[PDB]
Amino acid sequence: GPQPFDEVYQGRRIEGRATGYGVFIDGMELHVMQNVDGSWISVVSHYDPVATPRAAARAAVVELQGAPLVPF
Amino acid sequence: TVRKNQATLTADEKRRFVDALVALKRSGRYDEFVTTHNAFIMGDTDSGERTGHRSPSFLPWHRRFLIEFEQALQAVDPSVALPYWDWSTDRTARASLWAPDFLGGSGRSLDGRVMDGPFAASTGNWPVNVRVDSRTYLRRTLGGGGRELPTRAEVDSVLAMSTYDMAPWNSASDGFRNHLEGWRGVNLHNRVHVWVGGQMATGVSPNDPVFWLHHAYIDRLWAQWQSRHPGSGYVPTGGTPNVVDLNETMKPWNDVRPADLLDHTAHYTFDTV
Ligand SMILES: [Zn+2]
Ligand SMILES: [Zn+2]
Repeated sequence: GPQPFDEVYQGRRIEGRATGYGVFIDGMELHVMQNVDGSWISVVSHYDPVATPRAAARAAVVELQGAPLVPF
Repeated sequence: TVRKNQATLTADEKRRFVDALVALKRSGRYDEFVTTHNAFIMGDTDSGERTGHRSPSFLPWHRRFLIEFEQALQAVDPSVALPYWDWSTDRTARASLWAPDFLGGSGRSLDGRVMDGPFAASTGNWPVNVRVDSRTYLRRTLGGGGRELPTRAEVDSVLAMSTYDMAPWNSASDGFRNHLEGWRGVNLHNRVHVWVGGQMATGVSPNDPVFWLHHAYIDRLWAQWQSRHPGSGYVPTGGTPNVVDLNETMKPWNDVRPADLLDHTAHYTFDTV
C-alpha cells in the first residue's frame, strides 16, 4: 500500500519502513495517519493533509527545524 | 460566565486572563488538558473509535472540554471567562490579540520562538512539557508564507449548511460539522490551526493559549448555526458503532452526552451572538 522510502531531506534521514508501516526521522518514529481520502497527516503537522507518507515526512522535517522527535 | 470577543477585552481583563493561564500552567493542570487532547488526536481515526475529532462529537466534545478548562481557570480567578477569537475579522498578526499585553506575537525567523508576551519561553512561565519533539519553547509562524484566515463569506457558506453531519461520520462527511472542522470544503477550523503555526499546528496544539480562543469561536459558530437552523438536530441519534450518538456518553468524562451540551446557555452566554 504505502511505498517504502529512505533518503536525506534537508539534513534529516527520513524513512518509510514496511514490516505494519512506520515513518521515521533520524531513527525516531513519526506518528502518522491516513484519512479515508488517502491523504496523510502526522503529529508534527496534524491539520494540513498531504498526499503520501514521504510528503508527510518532508513536511515534518520543515516544521522541526533540526529538532529530534520524542516518544509518543 | 459571559464569553466576550477577545477584541473587546480591557487591559485589566487581559491581565487577569493571562495571570490565570500562567497559574494554571504552574499547577500542572494546564498540561493535563494538553495530554488529554493529544490522546484523542492520536486515538481518533476515520475507521475506528472517534470522539474528539473527525466525528459528530467534535463539537460537543470541545464544548465540554472548554467548559472544564474555563472552570479550572475560574478556580484560579473566578472573574475570568474564556474569550473568543473571531479570526474572520481579527485576521492579521497586527491584531490586538497578538500584542505583548495579551498572547504575544509571532515566532522569530531562526527557530519560530515566541519572543514577547507572557508565554515567551524567556519568562520561565511557559515550559512546553507535553511535546512531540525536543523543543521546550512556544513557537508560532502567524500567517507564515502568506497563509490567509477564513473570510466572513467563507464562514457564512458553512453556517448555511442545514444538515449537522452525515454518514460516514468522519473526515469524508458532508454537512456542517465536517465543513466547520475543515477536512472537506473551504476549511475553517483546521486552516486556523495551520495559520498560527508552531505547536498550534501540531498534535499538542493546546500548548498555545490561542487554542482556547479559536475553539471558543468555533463553539460560538455552532451556536450561530443553531440559531439559523433551530430545527436541525444533532445526528446520529442511536446505534452508530465507534461514533457518539445523541444520547450516549463521551469519553473521557463518561457522564455527559451530546444531548446535554447542545444548549450552551446552561454554562455560559456570549457578549452577543
Ligand atoms: Zn481537539
Ligand atoms: Zn482544534
